[PDB]
Amino acid sequence: MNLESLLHWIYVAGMTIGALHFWSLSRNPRGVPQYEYLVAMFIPIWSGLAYMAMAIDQGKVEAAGQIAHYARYIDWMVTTPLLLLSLSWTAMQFIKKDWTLIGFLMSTQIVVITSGLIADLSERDWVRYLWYICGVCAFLIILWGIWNPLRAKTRTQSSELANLYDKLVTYFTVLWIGYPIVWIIGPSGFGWINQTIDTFLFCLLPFFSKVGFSFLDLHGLRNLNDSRQ
Amino acid sequence: MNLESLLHWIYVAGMTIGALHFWSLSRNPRGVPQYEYLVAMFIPIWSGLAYMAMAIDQGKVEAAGQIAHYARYIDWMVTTPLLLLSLSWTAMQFIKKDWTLIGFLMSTQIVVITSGLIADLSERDWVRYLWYICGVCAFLIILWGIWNPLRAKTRTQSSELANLYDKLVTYFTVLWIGYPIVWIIGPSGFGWINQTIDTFLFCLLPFFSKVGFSFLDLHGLRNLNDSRQ
Amino acid sequence: MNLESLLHWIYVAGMTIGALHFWSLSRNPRGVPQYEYLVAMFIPIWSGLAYMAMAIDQGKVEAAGQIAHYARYIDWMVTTPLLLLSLSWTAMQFIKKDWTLIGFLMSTQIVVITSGLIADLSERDWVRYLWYICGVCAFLIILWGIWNPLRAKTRTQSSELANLYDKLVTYFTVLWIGYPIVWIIGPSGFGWINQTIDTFLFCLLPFFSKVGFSFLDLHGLRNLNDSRQ
Repeated sequence: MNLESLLHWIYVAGMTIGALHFWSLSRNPRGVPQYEYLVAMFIPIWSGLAYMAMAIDQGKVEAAGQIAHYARYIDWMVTTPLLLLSLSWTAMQFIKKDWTLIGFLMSTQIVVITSGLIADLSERDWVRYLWYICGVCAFLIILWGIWNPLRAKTRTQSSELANLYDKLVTYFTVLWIGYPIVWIIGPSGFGWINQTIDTFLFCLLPFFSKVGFSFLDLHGLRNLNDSRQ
Repeated sequence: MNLESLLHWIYVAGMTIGALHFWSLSRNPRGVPQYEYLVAMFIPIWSGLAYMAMAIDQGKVEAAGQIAHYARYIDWMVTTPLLLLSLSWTAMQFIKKDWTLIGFLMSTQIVVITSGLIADLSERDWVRYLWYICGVCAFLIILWGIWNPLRAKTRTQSSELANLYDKLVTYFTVLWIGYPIVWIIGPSGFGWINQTIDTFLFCLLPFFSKVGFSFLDLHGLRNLNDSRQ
Repeated sequence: MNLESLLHWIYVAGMTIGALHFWSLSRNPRGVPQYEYLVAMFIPIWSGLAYMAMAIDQGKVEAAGQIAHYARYIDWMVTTPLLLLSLSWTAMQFIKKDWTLIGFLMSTQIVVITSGLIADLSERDWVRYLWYICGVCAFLIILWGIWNPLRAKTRTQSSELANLYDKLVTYFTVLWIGYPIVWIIGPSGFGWINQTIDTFLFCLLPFFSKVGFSFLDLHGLRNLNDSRQ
């Protein structure tokens, strides 16, 4: 009764009803097959349980008197990668041969989330300065590489599929770069301030990315051609 | 020497000889292909070494003088998902196209296991009651969705393949519901009692479902038409 | 300040530049397709970050005044498994149907790693002797099983491919057996000596298998036939 929250509580509330909204709208989709709603169904479910937990402050251990954001990165080890996989399905409306490109995105993602779970596990104020630089640096090499698929020479192949991927990649970068920015200040990122505003900022951001990604794909593809299985 | 056990010891002993039993019987199976014993081979192997540890009292950490069932859920995070995957193989003889339902199943399971590992990691006597109802509730939505595959309208397709999944899910539910029941009483489930009967019940149940599942599929499919690679 | 390293530092240095060498050499490979350098690209990247950490003494925890090799096995939980995956690619130049043998290796692997992470998590001096023998034991049964694919009856099928996997498994066994050997002495393996030597030995060994495995495949296949996609 000394420390109660209602931000993470309502978080899971909207997530639960989200997946359910697909159960009713399943009678007929808005042009885009259920495949999109599928991956977008698991993201809210899992994260939901993790949110309500943050409310009761469950899933955190007091190391050296300092509270670690264990529940924060854990959800960022399963949700984020899944958020990366949803992109693969967005462009790939069908599969015929096992691609290796997907394996490149999955592996590189694991390396990023690693720098995120260790950042909060800083043992000293000096070590936190080293790992921090390693996190952003990783995103650099990954940015130049993820920006390769959009070859300027392949633009002759199909401009249609190129435009779609060019629109979803834009908002994608804004998010992935968003977190690294806010990290510049606050806890576990140079900044000794209250943990109230911190948990409030890292809460509203993922949300702005969750729902924002849903409506994004809707206008991204914009197709009226349906195909049953 | 003041807390020795022989229950978990015999556990791994029976699992080890189990996989080997297939190595000799591999000369020829009971009509059912080797893919069945394959998945059923990894289950006892991994879980085997896990239980053996429970005997030596390993894989457990003493936090604040409180013992945690760390190794308990661990085996339930790798074995259970595999116990689910086996169902997909028993219902699918040969694959020709990558399904998506297999993903929604493996995902929803990860959610269930999550509530299981946290259930024991209760930080308060009040937070435990909350995380508890969350686990069962999660099984509710999954129960209505898992019971969907057997559509009454798709019965016009094949009554043979249907009756196969019917008998399978039947016993599958009794088990999945079994644990949630015993949880009502005992540690990590509202019940301050000895840890002897606790580990004695939670150990006998998995074993009752381990061997019971093997003989189940044998009579479940019952086929005399084998196919080589 | 006092406890500083430099071996793990140069470790990541050689790994980062490695993957970069492929970026420039990508213009044309030494006969072997990029698939080989693909898996050989992620292995050094991830491990790199894990190494530099060992230098700044990050990733470990102080349990009862003791230092656990947490980050040590961590890399051996994702890297090692991939080390096997690379082997499946060197043998299969093209896939047409999903195999089950691939799952047999990946599964049995998780089992070995389990004994590797718990070996250092020994809570007693007696339990360490029990967990140790358990690890090498599992390595025995898998040894005969992995030595099976090279059947003497299938020699009449293809001597070319048979010779490739024969030379590949040779060096592969030398390393897999290497670690089990050194474990007979030192911390977490019967031996109360300075951690300076232990950390220095388990450092050069992996590096000896990292770069050694790269050039190994180059001379293993040695093909001039290239195929594009």
